[PDB]
Amino acid sequence: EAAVTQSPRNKVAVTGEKVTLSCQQTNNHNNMYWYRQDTGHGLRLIHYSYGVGNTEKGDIPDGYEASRPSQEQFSLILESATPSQTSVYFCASGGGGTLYFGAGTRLSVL
Amino acid sequence: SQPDPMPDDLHKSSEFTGTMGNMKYLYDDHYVSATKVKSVDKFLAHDLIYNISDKKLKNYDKVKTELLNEDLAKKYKDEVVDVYGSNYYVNCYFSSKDNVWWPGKTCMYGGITKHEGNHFDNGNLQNVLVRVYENKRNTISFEVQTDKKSVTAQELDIKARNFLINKKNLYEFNSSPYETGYIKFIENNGNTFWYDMMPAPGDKFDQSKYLMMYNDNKTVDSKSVKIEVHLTTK
Ligand code: NA
Ligand code: NA
Ligand code: NA
Ligand SMILES: [Zn+2]
Repeated sequence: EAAVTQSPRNKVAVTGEKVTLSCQQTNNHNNMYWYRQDTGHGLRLIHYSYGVGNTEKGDIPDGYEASRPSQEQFSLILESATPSQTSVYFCASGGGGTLYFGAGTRLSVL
Repeated sequence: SQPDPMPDDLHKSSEFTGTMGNMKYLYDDHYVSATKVKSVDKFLAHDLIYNISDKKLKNYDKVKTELLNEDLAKKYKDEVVDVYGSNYYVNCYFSSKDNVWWPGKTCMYGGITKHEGNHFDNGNLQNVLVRVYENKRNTISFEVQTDKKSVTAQELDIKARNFLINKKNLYEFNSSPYETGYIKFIENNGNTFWYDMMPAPGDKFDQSKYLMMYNDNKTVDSKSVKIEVHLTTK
């Protein structure tokens, strides 16, 4: 099984639409993370979580909320999608000296 | 009767720079509830473990409730009780190591009342009035309901905050519309006590440490108790 599954893998949204990205891990790590990729650069942290019912702000939290309702699931929420949020998004789960990534979500906000 | 709060006694949301969703989480459609249960285990002298299954998601099948001390735990250990309280998972532990995941388990404080003789004479509910003040003005009032004659302050508090999250955005994901807030209970005998509703200053919010205030298992008479919520803005 894939250590981390993301859904959707591809998304086209209209400006002002509510978009939710799901990340499902299978290793039940305490820590989960949502990143967006700076095109041709690095990953930028949006929100992360230390466990169920916890979320913390990363380096670029504005425009996004997050939810950790269970050990396996970490959701990223764009309450009102803006064009600047067009990007590739990667979820990760980590713990016990491991860090796994999802295969990425391409989101386009027209 | 506890001394009433001075503005310097109250936590300010403007001084909390973390995620208010972590406080919201504890009160927004969130609680453990079970009827007619008896404890099955303990971790430490002051705690009790119950077989209670999650009725929202499937996150747990056992609940550890921590009491103030071992004598309070001994009060309830072999009793048939009902349970109602706010549960947490981060730093929910059953050994000396802090960050261990304990699958199938959740943690809370207090929330226990004897079952027998504690219900109204027809499965009926008791209303408890909550008066809400915003900048000293009573702008909104509502009732919370309980099946219990003697009900934990914790249960009433959770019900009030859940309502106020929904109707007044008491807590939002980032911050709160309110600067300060406290919930005050007024008992028939004149006794008063209150809890600070806002997180401690800084970046992190320690859910376990916040909820520890409920460990006294304080109960009130639902038929006669009064509740006031006092909020200030900005
Ligand atoms: Na009792
Ligand atoms: Na919100
Ligand atoms: Na917010
Ligand atoms: Zn009962």
